[PDB]
Amino acid sequence: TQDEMKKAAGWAALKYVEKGSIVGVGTGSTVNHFIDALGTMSEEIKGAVSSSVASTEKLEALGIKIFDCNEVASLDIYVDGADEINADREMIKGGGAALTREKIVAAIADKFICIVDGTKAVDVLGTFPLPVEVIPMARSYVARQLVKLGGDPCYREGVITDNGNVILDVYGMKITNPKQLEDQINAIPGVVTVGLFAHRGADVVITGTPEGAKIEE
Amino acid sequence: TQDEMKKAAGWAALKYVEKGSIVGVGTGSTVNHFIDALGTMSEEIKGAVSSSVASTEKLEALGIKIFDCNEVASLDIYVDGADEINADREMIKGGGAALTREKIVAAIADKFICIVDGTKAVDVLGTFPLPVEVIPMARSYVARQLVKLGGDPCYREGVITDNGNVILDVYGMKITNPKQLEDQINAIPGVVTVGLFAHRGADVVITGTPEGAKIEE
Ligand SMILES: O=P(O)(O)OCC1OC(O)C(O)C1O
Ligand SMILES: O=P(O)(O)OCC1OC(O)C(O)C1O
Repeated sequence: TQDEMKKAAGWAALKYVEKGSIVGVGTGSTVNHFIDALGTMSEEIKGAVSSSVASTEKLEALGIKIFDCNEVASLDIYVDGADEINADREMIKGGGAALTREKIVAAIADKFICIVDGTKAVDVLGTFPLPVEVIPMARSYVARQLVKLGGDPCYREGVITDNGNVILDVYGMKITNPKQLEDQINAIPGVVTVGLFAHRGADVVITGTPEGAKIEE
Repeated sequence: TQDEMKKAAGWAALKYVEKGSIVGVGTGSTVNHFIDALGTMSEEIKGAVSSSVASTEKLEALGIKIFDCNEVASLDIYVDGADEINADREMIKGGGAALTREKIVAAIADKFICIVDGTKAVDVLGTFPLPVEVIPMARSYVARQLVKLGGDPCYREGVITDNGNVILDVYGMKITNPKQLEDQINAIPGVVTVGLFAHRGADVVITGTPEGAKIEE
């Protein structure tokens, strides 16, 4: 879409931010606009936890104390974009970010504010490929089992996660039953994390549309 | 129960391997003895996959070609033991060995052959601690989720797996639906693997008795 639309929705996520708390912050262009909002709130919060390398650096551009996940028993909210989001507020995430890091911070937070532009909502999940983080020794075997589920897994060659794991991006599933899909893949030895955000979806969906932020809750 | 029982047991699995093929090898007192068996008919064996450093190196000094999981579609068999195994042939594995490679080598293998001493048959799994491998940034999270499930998880402090993750050994559990708890465990974000082989269990169960080994095909 446009960055003026990303902007709005990012700015709208600041409403949900409780005076004097540690804030869960994801990564990305829409997310960076939210961070600007928070910079207007550096003194009236405790800190911030981040699932992003770049996000951590910007939070430390406004003087916000970072915590790591092992330091808090909970977050109030975690604000992040998505790659694809359905009417059921289940997401495909982690296509261009730290999948594992994002799912952990997300499961630990109380509310999950999804801030998006016009182009993230889909009818059915799956055209945007599903990222699957895997133990390298299990890649082939996990690839076979995904072909078994109706996908076309593609080895994201050239890279590894910080964990030192590989990524299979799975093209060409029509993901009608996302809670059940995440069980199946979750069920596969070798599999570290699947980017299906279906069991813990968005609690609020804050979209940015040619006429402002529109919030769903 | 005894180191001769182990040895009668790991030798008795020897009858399960064939010519020109590739063997799955675990680790443990009792597989050693099977590794001790495997050498004698090394010439007819294409070579081996294993899930353990010690076995690998012992098979190597034997002139047994090692393969990796990325080279194969399948393995006729996996010989390994267990920490616990129930009447339903479900096992607690990886208190003692490399949880992730075992669960992975077992998944590529058609037939799992559990070689065991008097100490391994339980009726209800859970006395021997249940290993769960966990991305470190998630350790307390996954641990709060483990409590909910009637669990007392205990960080195995001072060590990590080859990839940099921690271990949580869960005590106090009465595990009567294993496939369920595995389901549930594979399902916390930050979990990497769980020491429940419940979906995929022991096909053959090889114990140690006083004279020969009881076997159960
Ligand atoms: O050339 P590209 O793919 O548009 O790269 C720039 C951007 O990368 C992103 O994740 C963006 O949201 C974005 O605008
Ligand atoms: O009695 P524990 O504490 O389970 O440890 C002994 C052993 O457990 C195993 O799986 C073995 O192969 C083995 O020798």
